[PDB]
Amino acid sequence: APIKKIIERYIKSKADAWVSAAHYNRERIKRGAHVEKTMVKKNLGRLTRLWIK
RNA sequence: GAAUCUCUUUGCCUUUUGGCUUAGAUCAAGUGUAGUAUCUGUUCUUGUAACAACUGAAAUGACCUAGGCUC
Repeated sequence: APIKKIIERYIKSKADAWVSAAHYNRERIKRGAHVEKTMVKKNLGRLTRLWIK
């Protein structure tokens, strides 16, 4: 239980950090604000995944 | 009773793994794109006799203190 719980919490944290980041990236893309091609691709992928979820 | 050895079970053991990213990407393409670099064979290359002169070289080793004669 405890170890598992801790792991869960950290993955939640990661998600929070990740999802927010993705959102930010998307916003940037929408604007037209020096997005990296690779970064944009990642955002597209990540965002797609999020949508699916 | 004490010493030791052999086997079995439990505990202990890699009853199996040292990262992240768009599962990293793709199982497709008359490709495009940028750069970096030089080659084929065919040929040139006097004799005879007489007189004057020498009779012989080289190798390493035997003597003496690189040099000097002998074998």
